[PDB]
Amino acid sequence: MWRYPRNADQTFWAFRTCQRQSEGAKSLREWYRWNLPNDEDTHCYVKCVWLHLGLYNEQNKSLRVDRIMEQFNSRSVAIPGGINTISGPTDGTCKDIYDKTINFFNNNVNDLRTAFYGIKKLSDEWFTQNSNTKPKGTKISDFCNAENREKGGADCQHACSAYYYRLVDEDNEPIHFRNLNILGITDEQFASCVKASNKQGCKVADTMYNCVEKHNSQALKILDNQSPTY
Ligand SMILES: COCCOCCOCCOc1ccc(C(C)(C)CC(C)(C)C)cc1
Repeated sequence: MWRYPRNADQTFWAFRTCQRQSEGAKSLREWYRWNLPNDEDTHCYVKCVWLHLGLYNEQNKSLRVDRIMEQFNSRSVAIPGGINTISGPTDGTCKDIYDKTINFFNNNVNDLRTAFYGIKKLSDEWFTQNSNTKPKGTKISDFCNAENREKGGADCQHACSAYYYRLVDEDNEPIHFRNLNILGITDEQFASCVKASNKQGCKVADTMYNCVEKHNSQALKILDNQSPTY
């Protein structure tokens, strides 16, 4: 189950993963400077980030406004105006989620960057002060191979790696919406790994890891190679 607020590693992972899933987009460079143009790839990039931050409720097709407000409160940022526009059900499309949130973004850019660690100084400070989280510039394998982290406190083999690959969350529950298609893992294959993982504790992590690797032996290697900055 997802934890709130989101930390600077968790927000960074959401931005970077969604950028990789749209890496051929015309507007990629604009996203890097916190500009979100009105085009289809940007619409779906925005939906992806809301989802990967844990702030899109797939059951009711609505933003988790309670958790968005919690992010601001926990970061000591004033709640912005225009929350009504971002609230309520969408029709599920990227276009609708973009249209509901673009003015909220445009009208609060720097407060949003503060709340979601989108400023280099604030992110750097979080990472320096949270040394038990994988640092920027360090591979998942190298970080998780240290301090016996892969044991997960117990007898596991991939407890840390499965978390940083976002196969499981902090509760060792599978992340159901993870998209590994470009790595050669279809939605059906990933779903089968989720289903295979009544397991308990870090054994969920190990089962996810071993199942993904069985489907494609390079998929997790590619994530590890991408992992210094995701
Ligand atoms: C090389 O590293 C570049 C990393 O860039 C990370 C920053 O990402 C660019 C900004 O993209 C977004 C994506 C979504 C959003 C939304 C609209 C979802 C708002 C948010 C993040 C405050 C919830 C805002 C900016």
